[PDB]
Amino acid sequence: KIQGLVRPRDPYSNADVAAKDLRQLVDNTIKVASGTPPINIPPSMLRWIQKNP
Amino acid sequence: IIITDSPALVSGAAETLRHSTLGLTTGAILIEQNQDFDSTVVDGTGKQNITRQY
Repeated sequence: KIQGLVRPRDPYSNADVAAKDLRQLVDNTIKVASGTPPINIPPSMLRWIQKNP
Repeated sequence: IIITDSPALVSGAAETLRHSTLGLTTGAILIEQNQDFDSTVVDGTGKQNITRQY
């Protein structure tokens, strides 16, 4: 964003005015990675209780 | 007689001004406009107001 865009002007006078530039800015979005610890789900421990694995 | 106040026909002043009159024939003087007209408009910044030129 340009700070000084409007300037008090004098049509009756010729004088120099300093120039201005264009800036730029960067947004950001970090990546977070999650997971699950290994879970033991042996079929035997469920068939012993007679349940679907 | 063609009248013309052209500064090419006076050439002098005071008591030494020497008017010159020309007796021309058909096609005595030839003028061709070479139609090479170029006009630019140039503008400048960095001032309080924009400046143009022609």
